[PDB]
Amino acid sequence: TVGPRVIVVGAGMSGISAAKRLSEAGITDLLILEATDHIGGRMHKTNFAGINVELGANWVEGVNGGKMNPIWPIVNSTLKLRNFRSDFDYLAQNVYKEDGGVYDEDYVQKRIELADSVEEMGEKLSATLHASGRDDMSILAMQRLNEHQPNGPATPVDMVVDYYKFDYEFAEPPRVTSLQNTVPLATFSDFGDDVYFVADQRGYEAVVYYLAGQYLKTDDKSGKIVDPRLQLNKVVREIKYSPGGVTVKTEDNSVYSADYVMVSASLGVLQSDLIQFKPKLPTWKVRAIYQFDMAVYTMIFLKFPRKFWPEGKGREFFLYASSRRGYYGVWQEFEKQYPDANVLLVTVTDEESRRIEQQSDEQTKAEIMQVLRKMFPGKDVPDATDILVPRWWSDRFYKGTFSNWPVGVNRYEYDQLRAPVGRVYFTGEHTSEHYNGYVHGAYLSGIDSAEILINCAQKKMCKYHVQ
Ligand SMILES: Cc1cc2nc3c(=O)[nH]c(=O)nc-3n(C[C@H](O)[C@H](O)[C@H](O)COP(=O)(O)OP(=O)(O)OC[C@H]3O[C@@H](n4cnc5c(N)ncnc54)[C@H](O)[C@@H]3O)c2cc1C
Ligand SMILES: *[C@@H]1O[C@H](CO)[C@@H](O)[C@H](O)[C@H]1NC(C)=O
Repeated sequence: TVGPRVIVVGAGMSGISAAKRLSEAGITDLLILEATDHIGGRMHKTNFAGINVELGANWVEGVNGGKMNPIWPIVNSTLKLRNFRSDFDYLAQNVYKEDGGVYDEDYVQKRIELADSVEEMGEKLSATLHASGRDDMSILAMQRLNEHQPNGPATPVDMVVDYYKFDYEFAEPPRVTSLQNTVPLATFSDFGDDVYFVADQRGYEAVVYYLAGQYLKTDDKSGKIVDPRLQLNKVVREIKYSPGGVTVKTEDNSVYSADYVMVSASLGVLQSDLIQFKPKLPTWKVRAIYQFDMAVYTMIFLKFPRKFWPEGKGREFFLYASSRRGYYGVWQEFEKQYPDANVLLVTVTDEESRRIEQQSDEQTKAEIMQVLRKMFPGKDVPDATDILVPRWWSDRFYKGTFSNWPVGVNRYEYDQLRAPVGRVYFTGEHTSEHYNGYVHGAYLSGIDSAEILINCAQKKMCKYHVQ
C-alpha cells in the first residue's frame, strides 16, 4: 500500500495468481483492472436449462501422477468441488457410423491401438530431437513418417480417432501442431494421465475466487470481494511505457500511473488491436505474438425432452465418424454429472468453431439434429428444446479459448513471448513454461511472471535474458 505500484491487466486465473504472489512478496500496491464484470476469465460457469454448466475450462487435466498438480488440492480438498474422473477406455464401443449406428468394437479397437502406437513412435522420436528444435516437425509429419504415406489419418474412423486424440486436446489439427512440444505433454508426464470433470454448481471459477480471497478484502457478511484494488468493467486500451514508469489508459478514459504493468490478457487479445502499446512493442516481441496460435474450442450444449442415447458403463464418451473431418464427432453425455438433466455436449474446434460462432443458433441446432437423427436411426429423436453456443473467438476480451504451440515456433521464440518489454511484464497461460493451454499453466504463470518482476522491483535485477 506504500512502495512500488503494479497495475495488473485482467482478473483471470493468471492475473489473480500473479497479484497474490505480488501481495505476498510485499508488493501490495496493486491495481487489478478487469475488462468484464467478474473475475475468473476463461473459468466461467453459466445457467443452462436449470443447471450450471461451464463455458470455459471444465477439467483438471493431469492428476494422479508423479507430481502434484497445484490446481488439484484446491479443487479436491480445499473447496471440495464436485468432480468425476473421465474414463475413455470404452471409446471403441462408442463410435457411430456416419449413416446408422455403431461400428464393430473389435474393428475400432484396432484402429485405436494403431493410432496409439504411431503416437508412441512419435513420443520416442520427439525425445531424440535437438533442444533448439532445429529438427522439430508437425505431429502430422511424424504420422506420415510412421504410416509411410503422403498423408495422415484420412478415413472417417481413423480421423475422428485422430481428432479425439489431438484436436480434442489442443483445438487444432495435428498438422499445425509442433511434435516436440505436444508429444508427450508435460501436463500428463508431470501431473498424471488422469483428467477430472468439475461439475459443482459453484463453478470451476470457484478456484479463482478462492485464491482472490487470500489477499483481497471481502465482505464478512456477503463474501463478495470489496477490495478497492480490484476494478471490474475496466477495459484497458492503451499502455504507455517509458524507462520512467508506465501509464495505463482504460476505455472510459481513465489514466493510471504505475511503476510496472502486468498484462494477463489472452494471446488472442494480444493479437488483436484492443490494447495499444506506446511505443509499439519491438519487432521480436510482435513476431512472437503473431506466430503462436490462439485456438478455439467450442462446447455446444443441448437440452432434450427425453433421452435417446445409451447410458451405463462406457457411455459418456461417444464419437461420430463423419466423412467430413471434425463434424460433430465428439459427444459427451452427463448421466453422472447432471442426472437426470437430459443434456448432451458436442465439442468442435478450430475451423468449425469459427463457422459455427458466426451462424444462427437455430441453423446450428438444425445441423446437430440431422447428425443425431443419423446416429440413432433407431430411436425417435426430439428437437433440442435449448442450445448453448459459447462464442469465445468472437468475444473481444478473449478472441479464442487457449494457446497452441504451432510448428516453426521453437523454445527460444516461445520465450520471447513471455519476455518482458521495459516495465511491461506478461503473464497468462500462453506464457507458461511447460503448461500453456491449461488452468494450472495459467496459475503457475501467475507466480513466475510475478517473481520475474519481484526480482526487478526488490532485488534490482531487471535485464531478462531470453533463451
Ligand atoms: C472453452 C475453454 C475450454 C478450456 N478447457 C480447459 C480445461 O478443461 N482444463 C484446463 O486446465 N484448461 C482449459 N481451458 C484453458 C484455461 O481455462 C486457461 O488457460 C485459463 O483459464 C486462462 O486464464 P488466463 O489468466 O491465462 O487468461 P484469462 O482467463 O483470459 O484472463 C485474462 C482476463 O483479462 C480480462 N481482459 C482481457 N482484456 C482485457 C482488457 N483489455 N482490459 C482489462 N482486462 C482484460 C479478461 O476478461 C480475463 O478475465 C479452457 C478454456 C476455454 C475458454
Ligand atoms: C479426492 O477426494 C476424494 C473424496 O473426498 C478422496 O477420497 C480421493 O482420494 C480424492 N481423489 C483423488 C483423485 O485424489
